[PDB]
Amino acid sequence: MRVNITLACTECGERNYISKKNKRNNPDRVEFKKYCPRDKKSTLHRETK
Amino acid sequence: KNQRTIVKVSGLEKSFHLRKVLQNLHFEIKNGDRIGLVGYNGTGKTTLANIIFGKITPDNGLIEKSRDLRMGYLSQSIDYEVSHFQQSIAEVEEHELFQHASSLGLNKVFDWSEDRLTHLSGGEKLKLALSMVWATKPDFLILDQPTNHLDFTGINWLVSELEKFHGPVLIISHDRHFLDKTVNRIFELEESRIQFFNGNYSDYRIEKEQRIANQRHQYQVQQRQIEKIETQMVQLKSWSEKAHRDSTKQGSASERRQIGFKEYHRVKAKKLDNQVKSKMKRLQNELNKHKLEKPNEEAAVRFQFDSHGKRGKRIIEAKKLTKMFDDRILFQDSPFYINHGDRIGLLGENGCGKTTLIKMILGDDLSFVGELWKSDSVKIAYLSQDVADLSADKTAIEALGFTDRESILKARTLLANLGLKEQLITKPIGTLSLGERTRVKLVDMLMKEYDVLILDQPTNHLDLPSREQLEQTLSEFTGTIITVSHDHYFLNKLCDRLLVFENQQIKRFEMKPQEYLNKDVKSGDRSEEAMLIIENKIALILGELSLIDQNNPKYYRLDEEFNELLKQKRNLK
RNA sequence: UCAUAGGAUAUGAGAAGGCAGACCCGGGGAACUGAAACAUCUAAGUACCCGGAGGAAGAGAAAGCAAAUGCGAUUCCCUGAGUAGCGGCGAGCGAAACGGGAUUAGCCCAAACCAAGAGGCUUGCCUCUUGGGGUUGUAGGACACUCUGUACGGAGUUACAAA
RNA sequence: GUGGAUCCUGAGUACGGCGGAACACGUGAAAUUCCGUCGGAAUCCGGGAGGACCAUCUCCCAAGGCUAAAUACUCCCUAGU
RNA sequence: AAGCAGAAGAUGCGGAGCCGCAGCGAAAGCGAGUCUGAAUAGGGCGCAUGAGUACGUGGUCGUAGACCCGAAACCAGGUGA
RNA sequence: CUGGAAGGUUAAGAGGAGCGCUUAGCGUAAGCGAAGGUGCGAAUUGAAGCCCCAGUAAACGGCGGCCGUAACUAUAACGGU
RNA sequence: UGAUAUUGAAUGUUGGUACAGCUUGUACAGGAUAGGUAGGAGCCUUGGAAACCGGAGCGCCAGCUUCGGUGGAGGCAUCGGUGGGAUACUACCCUGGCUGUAUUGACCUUCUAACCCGCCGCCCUUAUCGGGCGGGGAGACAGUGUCAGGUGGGCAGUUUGACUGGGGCGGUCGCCUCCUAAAAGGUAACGGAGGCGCCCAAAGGUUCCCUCAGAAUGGUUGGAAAUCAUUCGCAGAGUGUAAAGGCACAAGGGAGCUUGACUGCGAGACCUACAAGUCGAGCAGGGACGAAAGUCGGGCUUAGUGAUCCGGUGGUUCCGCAUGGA
RNA sequence: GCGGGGUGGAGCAGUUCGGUAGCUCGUCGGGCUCAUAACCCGAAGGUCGCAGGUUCAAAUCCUGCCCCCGCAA
RNA sequence: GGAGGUAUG
Ligand SMILES: Nc1ncnc2c1ncn2[C@@H]1O[C@H](COP(=O)(O)OP(=O)(O)OP(=O)(O)O)[C@@H](O)[C@H]1O
Ligand SMILES: Nc1ncnc2c1ncn2[C@@H]1O[C@H](COP(=O)(O)OP(=O)(O)OP(=O)(O)O)[C@@H](O)[C@H]1O
Ligand SMILES: [K+]
Ligand SMILES: [K+]
Ligand SMILES: [Mg+2]
Ligand SMILES: [Mg+2]
Ligand SMILES: [Mg+2]
Ligand SMILES: [Mg+2]
Ligand SMILES: [Mg+2]
Ligand SMILES: [Mg+2]
Ligand SMILES: [Mg+2]
Ligand SMILES: [Mg+2]
Ligand SMILES: [Zn+2]
Repeated sequence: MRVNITLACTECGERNYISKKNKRNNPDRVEFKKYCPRDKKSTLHRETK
Repeated sequence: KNQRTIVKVSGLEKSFHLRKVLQNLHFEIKNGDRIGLVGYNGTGKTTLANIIFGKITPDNGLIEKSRDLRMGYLSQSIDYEVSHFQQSIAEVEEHELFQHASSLGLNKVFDWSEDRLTHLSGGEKLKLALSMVWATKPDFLILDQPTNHLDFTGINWLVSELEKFHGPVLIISHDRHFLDKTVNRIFELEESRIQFFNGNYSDYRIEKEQRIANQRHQYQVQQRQIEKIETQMVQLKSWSEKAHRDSTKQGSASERRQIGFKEYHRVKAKKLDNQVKSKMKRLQNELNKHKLEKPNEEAAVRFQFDSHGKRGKRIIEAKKLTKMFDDRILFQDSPFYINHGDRIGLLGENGCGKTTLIKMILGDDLSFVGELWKSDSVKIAYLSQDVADLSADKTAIEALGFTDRESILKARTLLANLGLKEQLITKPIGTLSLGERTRVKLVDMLMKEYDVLILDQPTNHLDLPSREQLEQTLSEFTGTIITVSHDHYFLNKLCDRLLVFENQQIKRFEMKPQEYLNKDVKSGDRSEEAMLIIENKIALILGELSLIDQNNPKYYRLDEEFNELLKQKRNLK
């Protein structure tokens, strides 16, 4: 129901962040602009499948 | 060529929201397999097929298939494929496609306008969709819900063609009879787990019963064991408590004071406790080792067309009724009527105009010649053949359109009885399975306070429990029922009169669907009267001769007449 | 039936058994115990039983160690090192090569080929038996070519023949 | 000592599967060695090893045997501490 | 150190090897720095603020029965009707 | 326990679709890649047992609850579940 | 119980592989049983056309198929039409079925020479052992070896909790809040009360604005109590979730934009046997909100969790047992 | 104090997992019969022990309260 | 034409 997720940067693919979401409230792959340490800038991170 | 595995699925998992649809499915499709994928509505059959085809990516698992494999997919949203037919003409070798088409009964498809091609019968859509898939020369056929709208012709065609097909075929169907002719294996998808059965669908049914019976029996045996041991434990406990309680109160005053008295008795109590602990531990360990889960308790679809009051005799009359489309006459000078309580089956091949007439009766189509009278006081419920009527965006409640709490409660309660729970109600209809969409349309019918039921192909997209429940209910309904179905069994059970679409004429026949087909031309009906009377005399004389000894003088006269009458029988034949 | 088994006679410083409660090489092979329980593991290839022996036994003259302008049989001591590693990665188990030393020692066949002889004639082939020949690796040998000795000289009963 | 025409250079062997054991190394990425069972090479244009395995290179030539010294031990003998 | 000379000795020879003078890092590696890090930033561990080594005595610890005595048992090979 | 018959499930062993590593070669590179070797290997095949179906109790074993009812009452021959 | 070795021979049946032959091909229309593609105007013809008959297979009941006997000169086409497609004939192929050649197993019988005989006769031999020979029976099984599955208290090695007003039962075992707790902190009992093993994509951040509960009175449905309107009204409300401590320059309510529920860290502190746990200004990178100051490293604070070993996955200027890879 | 039960008149499901309140017998009304039974045709009878919450929806989930039955007592 | 046998009240 509420599960752990990992957000991968959409530029370099790196799984930079882990978080949780409630699957019933947010069933779709979440996206968040977060700092990617590899790219040294804020980039869109999308939940991995 | 061989039986090399063509499609191999392993550990296929797929979920939607929180609902697991497919849970750990391992199966292989080999060359020449004719597999029936069965299971009730919403079990995931279309979902599975789409994953096999590749329209939906699974959450876990691998799908192994030849990289070059061509997979012909009949799909459920024919509307999309048929709308692209104009585009398909440029991409497919015209010749082969049209060769098939004519066999399926779509004659001269070349000449159809884009209007007609957008106005097709649902049975025509399927016939056109089938011809397209087979002209593409696929190596693997997936046929989601075929024979739904097909007539006798298209079913004979689809059978004879499936048999010929060289590759494997996966058929998703609820039609017992179509499966009983084309498939040799059944994939039953229940509780998100696929079970395998050998043979056709009828034997699957039988074998499934036995598996359920065996499973049920075994579960009961285990439960009996558990209860036995719990009864033991309860008894031993009680004893242990009593033992400790009495440890200090036994014997006379002096004997109670003996040294070590209560310790002796309490030691005995401790032994009883050890038995309980051992019984418990063993029971727990045994369950962990082997704990059968309670067998599935199949849900029971329940819905009843509550009977209305009394109304009047006439409800429909047609005089010199003629319907045309541009220059094509659908039917001409066709007089018929329907009275209250008639159970009318509309019989006719695909495209003959069955659905057209219904739209005229409802008043959606006013473009006809003649008089078509309908009682103004007739409230009609109407399950439409075209499932795509409902906007596949609205939720179940929005499609019903009820706003007051009382109406909502009835609608929600009925939906729940039909197996659509809160989860599915709040979702856009576009997500519902094709049979779930049909249970939503049924609720819109039940919530109407009506007098007539028009059921246009009521057995497509419906599982055995829903079809069986519908059959029971419709047999009890005292109002008028008009049903179009090419499932002749369903028609033959429900309908007692027929409107036949033949040669651009609608004729009413006062007989059951089964009798009409098995008729035999009356070319010699003026002579059958003679054959009937003479033969009945033969029976009378033959009967008497059976009871009399040859030595009775009465025997001689009867034998002469018998031989003479037999000569007459020969002369008439 | 020839034969063979079997039987008889003669000839044998042939074997047998013992132990030195040790050492050596093998066939079989525990458990207590440790792991703070216990089964993988440990104890331990130990105790014990059995066989073969010898004054020693086993190993041994590279299908080796290594990664250098390399080394050059085996065995044992020092060291590597409680390292590398193995391990319910737990308890524990635990090297080897290089380097320094003791001691030093290398050889002989099978096969190709030659000669002789014999039996299967398998019929100009083959097998077996004698002697010669021959023994190794960026190859050696046979086989061809030369040179050379045939004891002048060398070795030896601890291998390299045997008293 | 010179030849590189031809011939010889250890076969149910090496090696492999399966089951065990020995290697410090408990199946592990497990090389190397040994056993039972089954299968089963090349043979000089050949073969083996350098810790799965392949390629290149380096080093050797298995499936025959013999070989003293340095080492281990003492029931016993002699002389002694 | 083994080992070779020597009274079963001292000693002489024997420099292989061992510890220390340099640390940081998992490692490549760099070095009074180094690792982390994008960073001449901060921080960790080090250096500047230094003494080790060989032998002997004593205290304690590890492996050995390990301060001494004591089971009921287990296992192996035998001896007894 | 005995006897069945198909079918389902199952091991070794047979089968080797395919995939990885290696590299002659192709190529400016990236990378692709024959053959051979090598590490994995799916389909198919593969018995008993089990599942399934019958029988067997001098086989192991087991051998119930609640409610009502008769012209004194009380109990129920009787009835319900 | 199966595979396999010991372990052989012949036959029959039935599948797979390769080849060859026999051939096999009906939507509708069209002259009718039109398999695909290619060339195609001549081809066949006493080397027997058509036609007659017999035989046979198939068959959609139209019919085509070929072994043939009578038969003796035509028969067929591109043209024509039909249709989606054209008819002869030839070249290369496919569907289906059939036969044969060669393999490949599985299975069926049968055989005899392996193996077996606790059968008979003879010899060794005064011998109920053993061995040899000759019959007979059985026979490729059995037995035995290797491997595998099932069964297996017949036998074997072991395991089968602690706290505790004795032990046992019951209860408890980790974490958060309060009281006991004696006005810092800490503080026990099987002392008194409860909660936790989450929840939120906004219920987080920022910018701006904002007050709550309750009562009286007035009001259509309307009722003690729904919505309004005035007066009184420190919190008598609310604060996701226990309790305590806080909160009205709000931490409570509403709205706009956003993702700081950031990356590297971290002076210095709290707590503490250790392992852990907690707080943290400030620095750098790149951002959200804001005009700016500035705030933001989740939530009013304090529960919502599990060492190591061992595995899975992603990244990687690391290592790679001669060398390059792996 | 510790457990189990309260569903039309009787005996029983359904409760875990919310979705039209049911099965057998009985009662009541009307037929058949001279009349009763059997039989045939219809109907009533519980809002699931009681009172509140949660929910669109509660016999079912939660909160309290009252009865019945077992033990201890 | 007659003999013998073969549910409640
Ligand atoms: N894309 C989707 N998103 C969410 N739910 C879905 C989606 N597709 C299917 N479902 C739901 O998951 C289940 C799968 O339905 P699915 O169409 O696969 O069944 P089906 O076997 O085809 O049934 P039917 O025969 O009734 O068509 C159903 O409950 C359906 O409502
Ligand atoms: N507007 C239209 N214009 C032209 N032709 C039409 C139009 N609507 C329908 N048709 C054709 O006329 C016939 C009428 O089809 P309709 O769906 O009404 O009946 P049906 O074939 O008997 O129904 P079913 O869908 O149940 O098989 C079909 O051939 C359809 O293609
Ligand atoms: K004895
Ligand atoms: K035991
Ligand atoms: Mg007593
Ligand atoms: Mg229609
Ligand atoms: Mg569907
Ligand atoms: Mg121990
Ligand atoms: Mg023990
Ligand atoms: Mg205790
Ligand atoms: Mg006590
Ligand atoms: Mg205090
Ligand atoms: Zn990035």
